Amino acid sequence: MPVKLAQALANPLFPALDSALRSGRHIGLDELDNHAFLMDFQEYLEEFYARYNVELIRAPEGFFYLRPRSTTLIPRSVLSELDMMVGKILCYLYLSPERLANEGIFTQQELYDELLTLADEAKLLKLVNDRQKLQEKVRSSLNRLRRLGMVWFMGHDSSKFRITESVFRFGADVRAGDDPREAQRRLIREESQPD
Amino acid sequence: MPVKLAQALANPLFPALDSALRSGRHIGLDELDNHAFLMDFQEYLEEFYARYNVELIRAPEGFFYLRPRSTTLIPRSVLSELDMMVGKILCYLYLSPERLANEGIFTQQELYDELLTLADEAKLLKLVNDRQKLQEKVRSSLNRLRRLGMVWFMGHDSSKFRITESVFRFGADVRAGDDPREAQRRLIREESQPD
Repeated sequence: MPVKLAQALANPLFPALDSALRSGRHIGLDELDNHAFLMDFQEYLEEFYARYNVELIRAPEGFFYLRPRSTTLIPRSVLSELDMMVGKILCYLYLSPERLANEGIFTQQELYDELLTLADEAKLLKLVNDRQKLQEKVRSSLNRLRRLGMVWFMGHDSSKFRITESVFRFGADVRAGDDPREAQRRLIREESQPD
Repeated sequence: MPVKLAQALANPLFPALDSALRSGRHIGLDELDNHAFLMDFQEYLEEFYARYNVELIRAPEGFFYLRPRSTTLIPRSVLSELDMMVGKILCYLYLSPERLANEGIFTQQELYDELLTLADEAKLLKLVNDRQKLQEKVRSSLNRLRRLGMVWFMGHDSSKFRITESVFRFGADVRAGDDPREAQRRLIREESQPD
């Protein structure tokens, strides 16, 4: 192994960040130490994690994550369909023109209201067996998406949260200067992966 | 970091064994390369894994595993109550006087029959909502206990399996030359931990 790959593994930040990565957490800018850590050693941690048949991926929006190949040595898991939907609406909220002024801060109530109007009524209701049950499930997905590094809790509660640039993993594909919000709306209808 | 801690992490065995360890798998004698690997570097891998607030523990019966402290950086999980019971009966089967001659090989049918006679009828039946349903749940626990390194599948099926010395983690405490089998019978009535 190279010398500064050893300097990375020797850093007091690595065991906490290595575990977070292996659990599927996305490391955005808001974790400056961990983010700057992966910036200076990106070339070396890529080789290290490549030995687990996973790829340390830096998305074009600056955030890091591990993406496992089919032959990963770290067991993989998937987000539920409701969790995928909530993340997709979290990114619609991130695409909103107020996001710069609000710093990505939204309420669980704002997420409820966008979720009911933006999502297809037929499919969303088949993700339960109502609406106050759907609230406690949305709160469950947001805790899962907080663990993955998609939101930060503003308080001890899921009621106020800041959305992270890592939410772009739930965003459709866009180019030129097309409005990504309509593309997001049509889209809305161990290693835990958001696929 | 020390030089031969680097020789361990550089070994082509480490990423597969490191992942298996972090998932809670118990490394017994039957994995000779991985076992001999942890034998020659035990002093150095202890220090390495101690930085995740987990303890690389070698039980008195030769097998290795990671045991997380309350402040572990690797997320922890527990076995179900039925999985704990199946493992406890797997060790009762391991304590049997035929085990040396059979090399730890038992059938899923042998595990069913010992499970019904050895376990308390009132509690075991409250682990379902019958007996062919309990068979497919026993098969599920054995697949989980195989992942943890408690048994090896003799074939592509759970029908024939070899029990590992790591099963002693489900065994009661014994000293002098007392029969451990009666102590086992009274006992019968990310990091996944068998607690």
